[PDB]
Amino acid sequence: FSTRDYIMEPSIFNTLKRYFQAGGSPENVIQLLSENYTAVAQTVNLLAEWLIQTGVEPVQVQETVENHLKSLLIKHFDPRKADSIFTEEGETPAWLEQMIAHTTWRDLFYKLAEAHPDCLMLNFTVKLISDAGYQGEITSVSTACQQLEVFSRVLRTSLATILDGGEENLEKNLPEFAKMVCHGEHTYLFAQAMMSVLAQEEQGGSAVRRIAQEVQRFAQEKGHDASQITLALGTAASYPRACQALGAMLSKGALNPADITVLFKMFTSMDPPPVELIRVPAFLDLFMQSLFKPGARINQDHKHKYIHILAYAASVVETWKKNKRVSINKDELKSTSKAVETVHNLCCNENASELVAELSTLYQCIRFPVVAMGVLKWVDWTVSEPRYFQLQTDHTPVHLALLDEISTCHQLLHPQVLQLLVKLFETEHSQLDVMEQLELKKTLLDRMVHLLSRGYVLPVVSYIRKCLEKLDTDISLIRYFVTEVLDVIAPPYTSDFVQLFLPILENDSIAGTIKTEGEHDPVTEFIAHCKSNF
Amino acid sequence: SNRPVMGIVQDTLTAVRKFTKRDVFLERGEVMNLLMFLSTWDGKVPQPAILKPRPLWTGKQIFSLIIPGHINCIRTHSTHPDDEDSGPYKHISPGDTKVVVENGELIMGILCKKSLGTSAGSLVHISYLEMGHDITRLFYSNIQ
Amino acid sequence: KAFEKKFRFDYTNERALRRTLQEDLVKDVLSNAHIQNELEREFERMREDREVLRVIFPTGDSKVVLPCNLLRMIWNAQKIFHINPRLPSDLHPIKVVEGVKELSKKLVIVNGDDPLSRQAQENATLLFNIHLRSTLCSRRMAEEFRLSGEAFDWLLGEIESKFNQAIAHPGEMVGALAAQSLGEPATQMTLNTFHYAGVSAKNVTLGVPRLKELINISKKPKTPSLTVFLLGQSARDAERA
Amino acid sequence: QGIEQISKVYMHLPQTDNKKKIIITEDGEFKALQEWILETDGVSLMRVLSEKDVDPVRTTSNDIVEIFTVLGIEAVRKALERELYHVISFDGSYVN
Amino acid sequence: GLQDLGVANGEDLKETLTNCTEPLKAIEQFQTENGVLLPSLQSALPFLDLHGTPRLEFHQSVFDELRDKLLERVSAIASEGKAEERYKKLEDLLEKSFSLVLQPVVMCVMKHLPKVPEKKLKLVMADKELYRACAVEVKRQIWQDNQALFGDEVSPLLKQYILEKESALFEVVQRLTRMVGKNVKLYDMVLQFLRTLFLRTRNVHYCTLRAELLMSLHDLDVCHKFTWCLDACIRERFVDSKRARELQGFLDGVKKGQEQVLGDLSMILCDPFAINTLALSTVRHLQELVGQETLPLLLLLRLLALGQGAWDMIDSQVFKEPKMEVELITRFLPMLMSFLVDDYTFNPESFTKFLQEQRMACEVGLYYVLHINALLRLLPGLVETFGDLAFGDIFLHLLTGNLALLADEFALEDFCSSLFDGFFLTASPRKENVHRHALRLLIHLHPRVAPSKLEALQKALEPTGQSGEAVKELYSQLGE
Amino acid sequence: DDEEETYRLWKIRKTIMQLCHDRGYLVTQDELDQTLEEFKAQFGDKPSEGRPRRTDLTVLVAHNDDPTDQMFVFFPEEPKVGIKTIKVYCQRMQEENITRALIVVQQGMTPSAKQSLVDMAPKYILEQFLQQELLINITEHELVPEHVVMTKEEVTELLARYKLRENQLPRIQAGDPVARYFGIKRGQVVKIIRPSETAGRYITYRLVQ
Repeated sequence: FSTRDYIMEPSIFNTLKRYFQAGGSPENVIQLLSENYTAVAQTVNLLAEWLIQTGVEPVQVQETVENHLKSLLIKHFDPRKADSIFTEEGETPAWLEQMIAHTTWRDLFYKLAEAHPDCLMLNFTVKLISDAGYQGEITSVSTACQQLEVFSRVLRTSLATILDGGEENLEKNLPEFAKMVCHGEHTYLFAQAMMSVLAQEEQGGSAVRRIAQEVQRFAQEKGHDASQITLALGTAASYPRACQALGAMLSKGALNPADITVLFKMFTSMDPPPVELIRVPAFLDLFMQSLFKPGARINQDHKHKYIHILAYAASVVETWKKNKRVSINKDELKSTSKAVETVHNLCCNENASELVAELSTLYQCIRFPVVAMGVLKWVDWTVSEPRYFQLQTDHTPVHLALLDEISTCHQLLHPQVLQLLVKLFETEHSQLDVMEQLELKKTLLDRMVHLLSRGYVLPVVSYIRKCLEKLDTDISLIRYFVTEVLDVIAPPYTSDFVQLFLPILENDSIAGTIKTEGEHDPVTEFIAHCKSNF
Repeated sequence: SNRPVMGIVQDTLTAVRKFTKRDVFLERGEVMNLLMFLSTWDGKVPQPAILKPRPLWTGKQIFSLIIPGHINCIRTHSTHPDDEDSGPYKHISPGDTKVVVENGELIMGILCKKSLGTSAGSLVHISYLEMGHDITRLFYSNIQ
Repeated sequence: KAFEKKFRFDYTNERALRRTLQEDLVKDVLSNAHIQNELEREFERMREDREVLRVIFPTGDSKVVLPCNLLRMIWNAQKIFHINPRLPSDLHPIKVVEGVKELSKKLVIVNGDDPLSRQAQENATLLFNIHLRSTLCSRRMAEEFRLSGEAFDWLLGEIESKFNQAIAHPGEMVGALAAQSLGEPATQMTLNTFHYAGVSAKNVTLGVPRLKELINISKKPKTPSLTVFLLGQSARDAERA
Repeated sequence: QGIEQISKVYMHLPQTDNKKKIIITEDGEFKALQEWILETDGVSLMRVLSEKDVDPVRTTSNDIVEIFTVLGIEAVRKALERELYHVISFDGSYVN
Repeated sequence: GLQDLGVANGEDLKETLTNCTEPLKAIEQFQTENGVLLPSLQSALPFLDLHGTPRLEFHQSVFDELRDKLLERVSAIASEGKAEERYKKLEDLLEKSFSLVLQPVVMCVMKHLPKVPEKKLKLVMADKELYRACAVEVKRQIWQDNQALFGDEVSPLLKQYILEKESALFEVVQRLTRMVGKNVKLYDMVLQFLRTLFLRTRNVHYCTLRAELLMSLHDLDVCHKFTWCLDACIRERFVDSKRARELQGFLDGVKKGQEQVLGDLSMILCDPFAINTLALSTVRHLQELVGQETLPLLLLLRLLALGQGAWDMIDSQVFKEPKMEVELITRFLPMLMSFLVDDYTFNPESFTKFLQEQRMACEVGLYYVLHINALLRLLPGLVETFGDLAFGDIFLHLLTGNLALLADEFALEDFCSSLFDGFFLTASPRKENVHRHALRLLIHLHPRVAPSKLEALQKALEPTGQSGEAVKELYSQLGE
Repeated sequence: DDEEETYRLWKIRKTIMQLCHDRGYLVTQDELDQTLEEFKAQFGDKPSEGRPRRTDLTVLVAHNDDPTDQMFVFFPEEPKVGIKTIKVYCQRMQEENITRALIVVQQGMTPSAKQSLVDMAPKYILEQFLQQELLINITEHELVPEHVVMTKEEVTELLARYKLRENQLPRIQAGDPVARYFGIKRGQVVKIIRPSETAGRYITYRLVQ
């Protein structure tokens, strides 16, 4: 019986309750009923859409802005004091509507705000994410994966995405794929538990083991001490002494002759442990750190033992018939030991005429992948030392030729070779003349060209594109690299390659590239081929 | 160059460094002898840093008597590894390579040229700035 | 963004206000919008001063010579008054702002109500005033330092007295002093200071000979060198260089 | 080719921070952009600036008379300040 | 209030919800809704904001309207007043005017409302234009105030001019505001209003009109340009000769036309600052001629131009006035006599009386310049000529000269000036009486005239029936 | 080279607009800054044996206020200007009512012409310049601080406030490049604003002697 309201009809639900049973002195009730003193603000907002119709942007941008403003207002005036009670009392009409319509980021923001209160709200959000066809595509938070169902579903989706992508996907989504699994070691162990079962089967087990490799690698620098846990997952736990020794070795992160003597003793026996224990990349990396370092000379009392252990790890084979090894080979570990010993002596002698003289035999030794990447690591350590460049004939041709040989002999080492070379190129070495530094960078681009010629072409061109885009180096280097590249390429041309190489070609003083080609047009032919292709 | 010039002579510089080493320990009679010459001395012995088993003062305690008034300063020793401050322990130097004085008391840090000599913004300079040049004169005399 | 986060002294965050200032202080600040308006004015002036400093110092060097060392005096006052900055502060930002303005008027270099004299006054201490306003910004004042009001006004008095002392006295024979203080470092310097290099480096020939040929401006110097900068992509490219 | 009274010319990237150009990034920080610079042994100013691709803002000489003949007296006063400060603080000795 | 389609729908819903059931839910559903607003957000709002006010939505809409105005400006700058953008803006402004009785509509009209076919209808609808008359600079500022706002400003302009004259006896912002709505039609209307005001004031408004035109030309200006440049040069250089020669050349190279030269001459003449500058230039030229001993010659041309400018206001469609070369020698004769008297001292009366009897602005200016044995004889002749002239401008110049003489601090000259000021106050209006009282305030430095000066001021306070005389007498009594 | 010549002329014109605007003559922003291609479209891009050539782009500009004083430039075709040519220019100005003009000479101009300009300076003031010296702005240089001419009214109370005569003021030579750029005559004051590392801003006052 008030009839005093301009736009309070929206709050009519509460107004009726406050009016029919107002009683006493209904001053506050009258004030609430007449509180919407303004006009029909809902109608004004609706007519704002009509105004935008004739305005610059008559699209859903206005609706998106309004939704964002509403979400921000809700977040600001979030009832955190009674958020749990509000979410867990009804939970019927609010959570369902939010998940149906405003599930884009409202639920995710509410969960990520605190994640401590509103247990019912968090459970409803998890249920909505699970029900969504896209597995929890909204709830992507490192602290929100503390639920079995949500975490397992998200992990399954991430693993499927990584497998679908492949090697090119091995680097982009892996960090954010590991940020939650490594967030809690209970989650890490659960993932490892399911993942070992996945790897048990022959098909895809190699990929699963590789994923475990880069996952434990990430965990190592993240701060995990799960080497013993990984050994427990592995068959090495079958032998308690072997498991304890290898776990201590990994925990120390170095090489101990006393323990490696026990490892050698239990190896080269009538019943060696299944080579999977020694095939773990982490133990091999510890070997690499201890062995091929330019410094850090070993007592060499067990030199033969280290060489034989490496040869056994990298050479022997077995036939797991029903998880039983009955056919193994050991005829190549002797040559592997000889080559590794020769390279170790080369590293120890730390000297250059004799190094060049034995370079020919080192080329033969490179044919072993282990020897090749040991040379790679030792060369990396030698070159990376500051002021390593003081006397040069062709900008340290020895080491760069070793890198070229490594790349040619082993295609799978190309990513690591590129990593080392790009690190060196990025590094700026002072105490040198500007022209000398420029020529050194040109020499590095020569190895870039070699890696490209060895089929490792798309990542090389991509890195050149990235370096031109960010941290622009001298245009001379880019021009020189393009000029050299145009020489080694002849039709046919892959469409993806042409697309990757195109944008760098048609910018940044193109005509300067052609100086005296004459016989063969370097870029004109590529332009014609691109026009024909596209 | 708006710097202090009186500085500290080579010999007293080396002596003060070896004296204010972080582990210097000194006996009761020797302390009772040393405190005599402080012209500005109040006349009250300070509490030893070590009481039991034996009373053993510390050169830093002694030097806190020398430092006049109440001054606050931070300086980096010559041998200070910079990475220490970058990492932890930045307020507890393993090498006592951070010079820290508060309220006319030397808290921790080995005094060297970079905190006493003609280095700009040094302890001698700030003493002159804050207190009287007469105070600084008595300060130099007592140090020596 | 860093300057904003470090000097805005935003008042919307109630919890930060509780931690920094007392309940009465926060309630008064939130109640009075005029105080907030003055705070915004001070922030805008500080932004303008930041732009002015980015003008005056093209080099990215923050090392400058000033007649006062504000941080040392703040340190001294804090232990003088036993502030114990763990507890929330007990002073309102309005006193900080009015006190800094009053000091800016207190320190005098150029006397006279002439407009020419006025322009010269603020130009003289332009940099020192900017420095003191930046250091005593209400944000840092209330947050990182947390002095009491008595400590604040005592500090203002100390600044006033110190800047009074720093004035160059009249009648000091200063040209002779300047030239003679140039002399001693010259005596220290030696013509052998340069040990040459593998690269010619244009043979700068710094040292007493250089100072000699400069003091008596010489028509023909020994190593007249010219430094040249290129414009753009021509410089970026060595070939065009 | 070239101009007169100018012998061989060196080029290099200025390692020192002051020399290399500084750009004000949108976020507000100064970023030091290393870039090629030239040093000529035979000074002839106002003829280098006449050429193309020469920055008229950043260019400066090491002599005094030449810059005086071309840039008033305030310019030489400032340049003399710069050079004398350079020489007197090469050894790390600071003078007010 | 405003009743657009939505306003009418809301009013009908409110009227129909007063009875006939209309349960709460049905009424809320059928009243109105926000299409952009999401149902989930609407449901959540009651549980969080406790029926939060939609004023946030209104503020967002205001911000969006400001952004739309900015976008319209951007489109008019990139599309150069694109036809589609202009049509959309006009439609939006019409809708806003129809719906809300209109800050966004006014802002849009001001930002872009050129050549709007419905602009006239909108202005007619906003006939009152209490706030819109000034808010809509496109229409209200552009000819909106011409009918009545122009007259109101002219009246305020006249009041400001009167106040300035009174203050001198003891603007730019308005002109800029008037010229803000600067267009071809606006300029024509302003010129017509200025001409009408000058005609009504009989010359007073001419100086204001000339100053306004010069200011407009100087700031955002765009024969008028040449006249403005000449006036600016004359004002900058009181005794400048190159500017005078250029102005004379421009005037000579002006083709005979219907009222153009007449308006130019009227604007030049009807300017108290311009009149003072012309008098100073004539005095300087006469002094230079006397020094050179070459009396008759650009001074004659300047005097003829000044006379033509002064006499143009007599009637419209006037060409010039007679040079009076023969009379020029007679007029200059008093100057030669004064110079000879000064030279004799450092080593007439009939002519001065005849000049004073004759009405001549040049004679008044010469007398003022002179005021600013032979010299003594000339001084009485100058006084007699000034008395014969008896003009208000002559009285103002005499007051300035009396101030200069008081600064000079002459005793016998002080007594003579006191007598002259008493006579001038008696003859002239309350303004003259107040000026005489102000002069006498510092006058009578000697005790032989101080009591006499006080008695004369007391007598003139009563004799001056106007309130100015009483105020001056009271001020003099309070001072001493 | 034809392109070199057209580029040089474009830069000359650009520097000339900048000079005039700094000096205080009204000039439109379009001329103040216009593209090299824009000028090439304007003039033909072929100064050598082409429809553009010297004296074609000579411009006359009036002062911002008091349009009575106007200035324009002379562009002699010959490298070394002739005294007869300067007299012809003087006569051209005589037809004009403006006594101010500038000259740009490709090569050195005769000492007899120097003396002639000195002699006829009082009746009318004519100033000369050189290609290379005007080829690049001087005010743009960072080493150069900000310069502003002064006026009599300001100089008077300046001297009164500092209780010193004009002679005591530190001096600057008239024929200096900066004073020439500003066209400052003898007995005229110029204020200089400069960035000081130790005080932020410094003001200095100089007299053209």
